[PDB]
Amino acid sequence: EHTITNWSGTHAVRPKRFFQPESVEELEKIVKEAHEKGQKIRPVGSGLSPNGLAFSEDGMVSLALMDKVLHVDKEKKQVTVQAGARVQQVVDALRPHGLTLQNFASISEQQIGGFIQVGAHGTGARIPPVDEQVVSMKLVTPAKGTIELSEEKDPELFRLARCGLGALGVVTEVTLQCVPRHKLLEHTFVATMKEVKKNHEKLLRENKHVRYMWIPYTDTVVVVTCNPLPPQYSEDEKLQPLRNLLREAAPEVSGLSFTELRDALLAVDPLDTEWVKRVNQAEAEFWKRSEGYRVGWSDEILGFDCGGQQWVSEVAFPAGTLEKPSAADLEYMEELMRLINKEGIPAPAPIEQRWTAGSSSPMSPAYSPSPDSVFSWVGIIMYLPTEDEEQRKAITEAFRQYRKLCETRLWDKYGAAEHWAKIEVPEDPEELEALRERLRKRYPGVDKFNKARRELDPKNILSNDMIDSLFP
Ligand SMILES: Cc1cc2nc3c(=O)[nH]c(=O)nc-3n(C[C@H](O)[C@H](O)[C@H](O)COP(=O)(O)OP(=O)(O)OC[C@H]3O[C@@H](n4cnc5c(N)ncnc54)[C@H](O)[C@@H]3O)c2cc1C
Repeated sequence: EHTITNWSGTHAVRPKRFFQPESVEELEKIVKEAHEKGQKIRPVGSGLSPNGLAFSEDGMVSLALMDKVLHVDKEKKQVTVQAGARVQQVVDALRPHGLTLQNFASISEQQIGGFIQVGAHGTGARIPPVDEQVVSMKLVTPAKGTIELSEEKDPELFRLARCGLGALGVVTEVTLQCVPRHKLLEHTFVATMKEVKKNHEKLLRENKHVRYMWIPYTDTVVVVTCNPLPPQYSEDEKLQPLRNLLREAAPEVSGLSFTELRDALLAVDPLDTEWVKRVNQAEAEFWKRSEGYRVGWSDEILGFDCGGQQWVSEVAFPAGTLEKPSAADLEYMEELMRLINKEGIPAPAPIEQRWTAGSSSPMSPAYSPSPDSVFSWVGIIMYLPTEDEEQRKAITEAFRQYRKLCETRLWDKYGAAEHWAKIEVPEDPEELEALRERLRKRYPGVDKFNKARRELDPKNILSNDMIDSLFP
């Protein structure tokens, strides 16, 4: 009944103790007493991380009841919000103030604490991950009680703690640098690899938001651009290629959304590469029939409800600077498509490619000493289309092998770092040792992160098995 499960049902936990304080004073008392008794209190937001980063069998603390907007600074365009607020609640609260977030990370149901603590991101070559939106914060620490951090109050600890994986304190309050509320024009169109390469450098720098959806085993890339705003196909015709392909396989089809159609297609034979080729070809035809323009407020256009169950792996890797472009982002995709074909991986769509500016947070996968660094983020996916336990098991193993080939063939070469909400802990002790050392190479600040953990959480009450495994 009080099992906590993630979005895709890949991780679940029943914590022995579950705390949901209604005030800072109540939280301060929970942290002091947990510290005195040496009892685990892993901070949890919405609990939606694909890897169950927030999960603990021992103890979890939720700030969901502490979700108020405390202050809007009209002149500085800043909001101070309790960390238990969902992104959606902040968006709704900012609407009458004419403000919005600089960027979004797909789902509006995540909490502000969970959003910043993993270094979540959207797309936009000139826009950093969301940990860089943080101007100041308050943190309840086991060692020092409630502390305030900002560029003016212990900047070094601030830049660690704001992207701190819940390991440095319970965030109570965050001040975010907002931008004016604004409409975006979203353009969806298809291109080949060749057309993408031709326009790529200029497209990234001349469009506020650019995202590619690569369709494996096709030469279709779906390009989506969004910019501030100063033959039409029916839904039935857009879905026709997927509906026709599903009728061809041994079986109301007409009731299914696009995402339910892709799931029902993949469910036929999810690990058969020749079948996945046909599913991906049908999906490419859907996207060709989906070219066009939408207009909406930035939160509506940049936000997605998603909905499927899936395995995801996303890596950040450097792709030069605004002034000195790098080809590493297109070269990565070239090698990844070659790897999928060469190895016969039943890779469904999309392989999602996004861009951020660098972050000054040392634990950001997109950490850079340069503010105008550009990072490419590449997400691979396999869907879990049914609750069939044997099929889920087979796809889980296929995804592990798919990710492992990217890790061994590409990640070190490109300096790729895994998203903190998507990274899985290996069980093999040699692979775990190897990952711990890889994290020290990918993250210059790992030793300083552990130093801050010893300083703020000496009895290690904020860390779960995952944190202990990655950062011994
Ligand atoms: C369908 C889906 C789509 C996604 N799309 C994107 C995307 O586009 N871009 C992207 O970057 N990410 C994306 N994510 C990942 C998501 O942004 C992260 O998993 C995020 O951490 C979820 O927020 P949450 O409130 O569920 O956090 P949780 O999973 O509950 O917690 C995440 C981390 O925050 C810590 N934490 C939470 N609250 C506090 C607090 N008050 N104080 C201290 N630590 C705290 C936890 O200990 C944990 O380390 C997606 C996830 C899903 C399921």
